[PDB]
This record gives sequence, structure tokens and C-alpha cells, in this order.
Amino acid sequence: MISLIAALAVDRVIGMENAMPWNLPADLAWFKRNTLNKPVIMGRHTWESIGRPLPGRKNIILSSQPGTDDRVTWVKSVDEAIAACGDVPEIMVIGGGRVYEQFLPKAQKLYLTHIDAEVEGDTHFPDYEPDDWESVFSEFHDADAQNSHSYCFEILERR
Amino acid sequence: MISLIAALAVDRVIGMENAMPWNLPADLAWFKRNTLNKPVIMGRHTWESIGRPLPGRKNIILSSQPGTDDRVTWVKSVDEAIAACGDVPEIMVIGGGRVYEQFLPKAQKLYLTHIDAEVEGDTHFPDYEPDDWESVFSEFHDADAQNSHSYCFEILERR
Ligand SMILES: CN(Cc1cnc2nc(N)nc(N)c2n1)c1ccc(C(=O)N[C@H](CCC(=O)O)C(=O)O)cc1
Ligand SMILES: CN(Cc1cnc2nc(N)nc(N)c2n1)c1ccc(C(=O)N[C@H](CCC(=O)O)C(=O)O)cc1
Ligand SMILES: [Ca+2]
Ligand SMILES: [Cl-]
Ligand SMILES: [Cl-]
Repeated sequence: MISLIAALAVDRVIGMENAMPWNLPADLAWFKRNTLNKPVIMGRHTWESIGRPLPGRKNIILSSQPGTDDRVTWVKSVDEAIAACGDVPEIMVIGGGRVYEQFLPKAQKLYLTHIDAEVEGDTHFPDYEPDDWESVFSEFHDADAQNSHSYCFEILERR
Repeated sequence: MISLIAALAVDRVIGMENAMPWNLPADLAWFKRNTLNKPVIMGRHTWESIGRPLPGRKNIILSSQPGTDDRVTWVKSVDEAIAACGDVPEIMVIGGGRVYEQFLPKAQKLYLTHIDAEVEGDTHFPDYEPDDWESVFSEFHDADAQNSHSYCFEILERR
């Protein structure tokens, strides 16, 4: 199946012109746990913001552009990115907006990190109706010595 | 000599207990370049927010309560914080709040990272006297795909 994993501030904001104003190591840890040893599909701009390949995962970059780095697979079709993942039980789509927009219909699972940050965005996660999705997990956490914002982990599955 | 290093938000607001609402890798590089191979003095809260002993630095924790880990030196006083540093050219006082206050009078150097981030806070960096502190270095930077905020690097010699 196709699963989308995302971090969303208030108003489904997922992006800004600059790096997001939150230091959330727990979320990076949650990200990693849920993507490890699975192929991950991202857009050329998420790839650029990470600056390196995500270890122990199959990095696939979707963009109609001539690939820059040799250490990853570059593709230019939703369908093509899928083929590149081959025979795996779950493909993890990591963003951003347009990449989410393209796999959402295909997605059968959502890994969301709800962050209590009121910020003006550039990109948002597309709307998904609360009745085609079943929340099978929820876990709220307060901001702490290592995390700047409160946050809630959640996983929804298609009804 | 004693130097203090701090990342300040607008209003001289500094971190109290939870992590600050920003993401600035460049300031951690700055912090690392200026503290590496030197003893560092910090209070308890900064210690829990770091999570472990900073590599290549002698970690001295100034607290009144019982030492948690053992990779680090724990002290009950400012005068003891010094002795533990032995005689080094520079000792870096890394925060927060209280530790900054107990040392500014003995300070000759300040390494400030002014971040344009309005954070509500109870704690503020001590009031540094203008005509008692001369500016030697100012380096402004714009926010990027990796740094959430615009920031400035500064150095003041007590004169
Ligand atoms: C921009 N970026 C994209 C990003 C970030 N957080 C997210 N968080 C969630 N919930 N979902 C996403 N799709 C997501 N994407 C990044 C940045 C750093 C790392 C990374 O180095 N962090 C951990 C490891 C933690 C660390 O060593 O700092 C990893 O292996 O993924 C990953 C993705
Ligand atoms: C909470 N914390 C205290 C903190 C943070 N930034 C500061 N920044 C400045 N300018 N000054 C301080 N006193 C300061 N203190 C931290 C947290 C992490 C690291 C750190 O983990 N490693 C850095 C380098 C960054 C990295 O390893 O990725 C290092 O000093 O080696 C340092 C300080
Ligand atoms: Ca249930
Ligand atoms: Cl992208
Ligand atoms: Cl403390």
C-alpha cells in the first residue's frame, strides 16, 4: 500500500519559504521509526532541504528534472516512482504538498504529527475527509526540554 | 578568562525549561566552533535539554542537587566551577539564566546570537552595559531552507 507521513502545524500547514520554526526531535524519531527499511518517495525540494539520503531507506525523488545526486533514484511519474519501489508491502510518501496531492487518492494510510504551531504557511497538506479515515492511534505530548511545541501522533486508515 | 555564549531572541529572552521555537543549525555550528576543546559551565535545565555530555568539552554542571550522570563534573558553586576548569585560556559559560547572572561580572567576552524570534518568556539574558562592552564582530544572516530564522553573530569585549 501507499502511506503518507506528514507533520502539520495549525491549518494543515506543512511548509514555509524557510525552515519550520520548531525543534521537534521526537517527531524526527517518530518519522524514522515509521519509514526505516521502506522506500521513501519525496519531491525535489524536500530532497534539497534534507541535503542527504535518509539512511537505510530507498530514496526516490520525483521531479521532471535531470537528477543531481547519484546516491538516489530520480523518477518523473507517480507510476514510475511506484515501479521503482518494486515488491514492498508499504511505500512511504514523505512530501511535499504536490507529492501528497498526487498520492493521496492512492494512499491507504496516514501517519500524522499534529503540531500546535500557529504559523503562516506556503504549503498545506490537502484536505482529506474525517469520515473516509479511521483514527487507529493517537498520542499527545507536551513540549519539553528537547521539543519546542506540543504535538500529537496519529495514524488513520481508509474506511 | 570567562566568556558567556548565548542565543537571544527579541527582548533578550532566553530559554527557560522547554526548547526554543526555532531551528537554527548554523547557531549550533557556531556554538560548537566556539566551545570545542574548552571547558563548558551550565546549569541543570540546559543539561536536560542537551541530553548528554558535549563531545570534546569538559562538562561542568552547576546545580545544588545531586549529580545524575557521571560522565560530567557537578558543582555546587561558581568558585568551584572555576577550579574544575583548572587554568585554561577560556572557559565558556553556556547558560542558562541564573548561570549567566552569577558570571557576567567576571566576564570579559560575550558571543551573542541575536535571533529575530519573538518568544514569550520569563527569563532574559542579563542586562549588558553598553559603555562597558564593546562590539568587535557582527555578522547578519538570512533564514534559509535549514535555518528557520534570520540571525546575527556578535562578540563583545568588556572594556
Ligand atoms: C525536511 N525533512 C522532511 C520531514 C521532516 N519531518 C517530518 N515529520 C513527519 N511526521 N513527516 C514527514 N513527512 C517529515 N518530513 C527531514 C529532515 C531531517 C531528517 C533526519 O535527518 N532525521 C531523522 C533522524 C533524526 C536525526 O538524526 O536528527 C531521519 O532519519 O529521518 C528527515 C527528514
Ligand atoms: C540545548 N543546547 C544548549 C544551547 C543551545 N544553543 C546554544 N547556542 C548558543 N549560541 N549558546 C548557548 N549557550 C547555547 N546553548 C545545545 C543542544 C545541542 C548541542 C549539540 O547537540 N551539539 C553541538 C553541535 C550541533 C550538532 O552536534 O549537531 C555541539 O556543541 O557539539 C549543543 C547545545
Ligand atoms: Ca479505535
Ligand atoms: Cl519537494
Ligand atoms: Cl538549571
